[PDB]
Amino acid sequence: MLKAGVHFGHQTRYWNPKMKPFIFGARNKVHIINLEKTVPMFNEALAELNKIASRKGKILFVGTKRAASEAVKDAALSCDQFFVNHRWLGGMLTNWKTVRQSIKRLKDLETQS
RNA sequence: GGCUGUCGUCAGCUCGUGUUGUGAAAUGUUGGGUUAAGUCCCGCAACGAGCGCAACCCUUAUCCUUUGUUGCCAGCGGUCC
Repeated sequence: MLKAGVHFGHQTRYWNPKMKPFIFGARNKVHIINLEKTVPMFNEALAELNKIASRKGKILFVGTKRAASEAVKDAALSCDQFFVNHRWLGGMLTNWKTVRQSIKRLKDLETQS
């Protein structure tokens, strides 16, 4: 009756030992996420996303998977929100100058082409 | 000084910002390939930028437009041809 969270996790042994309280139990050579522990973060995530949207905060969609990287563009422009695609290599959030230059000049030259 | 040859029209040389490092410094500037090329894709803590490479300059090849002389003679005339 809950939302998504009827999965079973993806790991055989390569577990970070900081997932001490978030694993429901290991079995059949696969570690299982605490599906039942999916209740709270829904509530807070909604609360702070609503709070940031009160003054219309922006959120970045990121992903580098063969199926999910496009599967976030839909979630971006459905709510007309910021996103990236495959292959986002670091050095722009900290390196603001080069990314600002790149985006403005490159889209302006696309308009100018 | 100026000017010149030189490796060598070889392809490398560095910088801004980031990041990492107490730090000198490293990164960038890496593998696969690829190009004539640090030429470019792919994965990459780096993105970019500068001189670099190409191209922009000159010449050549096809065609067209304009002008037709001292240049040409397809058509016409006879020709001191």
